[PDB]
Amino acid sequence: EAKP
Amino acid sequence: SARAXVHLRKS
Amino acid sequence: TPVKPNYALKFTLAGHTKAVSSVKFSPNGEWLASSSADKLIKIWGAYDGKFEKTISGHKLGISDVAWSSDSNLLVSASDDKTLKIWDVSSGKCLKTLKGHSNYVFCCNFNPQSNLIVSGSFDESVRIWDVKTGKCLKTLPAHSDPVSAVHFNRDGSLIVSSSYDGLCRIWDTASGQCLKTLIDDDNPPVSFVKFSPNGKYILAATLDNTLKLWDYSKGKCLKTYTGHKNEKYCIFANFSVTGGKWIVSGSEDNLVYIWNLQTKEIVQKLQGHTDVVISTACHPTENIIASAALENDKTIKLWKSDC
Ligand SMILES: [K+]
Ligand SMILES: [K+]
Ligand SMILES: [K+]
Ligand code: NA
Ligand code: NA
Repeated sequence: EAKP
Repeated sequence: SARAXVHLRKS
Repeated sequence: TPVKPNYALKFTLAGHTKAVSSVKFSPNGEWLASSSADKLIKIWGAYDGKFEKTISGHKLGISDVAWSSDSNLLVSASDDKTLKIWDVSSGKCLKTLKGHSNYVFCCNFNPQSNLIVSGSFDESVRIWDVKTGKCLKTLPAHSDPVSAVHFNRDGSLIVSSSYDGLCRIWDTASGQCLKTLIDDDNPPVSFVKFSPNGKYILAATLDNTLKLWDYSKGKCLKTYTGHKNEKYCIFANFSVTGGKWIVSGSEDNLVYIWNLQTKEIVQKLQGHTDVVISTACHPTENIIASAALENDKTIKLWKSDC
């Protein structure tokens, strides 16, 4: 899970 | 094409 | 007043040598793409059906094809267990997406078109990076073949469906399930897609039924019947350029058009000579494309005045  | 009846999805 | 449509046959597109599996209009309105059991993608003019080119490279039949948002790329899903990303202008395969362990059945780009989602007979949904062709996530999504996958309008959600009778909604960024929609029963779910306003999901089941779901509230709002759909994974659509319709193929060789609000059948389009496996609606004009299986193998373009 990443924060664009 | 798997999409192009019932026999494959039940095999 | 909200009058019934009058779709009429304008063109018949021949050339595939086996059953057609999927047709899709390019977002810019200029092109139609078709995929087939004959291992080929063909490109046609969206308004006149003019044959444009054949795109080749898969080793087995193709079950689905989908356009990028800028209409420059296609992705295809094949029995050869791969997806391929294509440059439409050159016809060249840019990337081959390897990872599924059985037939790849369905595919789509997200709106930004940096990701592809796929569903397979291996019961998984995969999320792929377009630029690298690498698989980013494998979702253990279902317990039977995955029949459809579709991103919502900002790419933050994926909806998937399966012969296992489930429709599931996934968070793209994490790959975790947000919601399962089940009904009073679990017939196979053969098709799903988000609506053009992002608010609803249209779902087909192999009990001759289509349903419109409010996915936020998780409830069914409308049911559409009268067609034949017990065997094949048939594409359905929202038509929004004129009157607000639901459009679907049928196993009685017809295209069915329903009034979305009243659920009445307003038109049945006659002409195909085998199951209408796929329909598509043009993005700005009142134009429908339909395609049929082995005994027909053609694509038909229909136009309405409303
Ligand atoms: K192009
Ligand atoms: K699974
Ligand atoms: K017409
Ligand atoms: Na519109
Ligand atoms: Na056949």
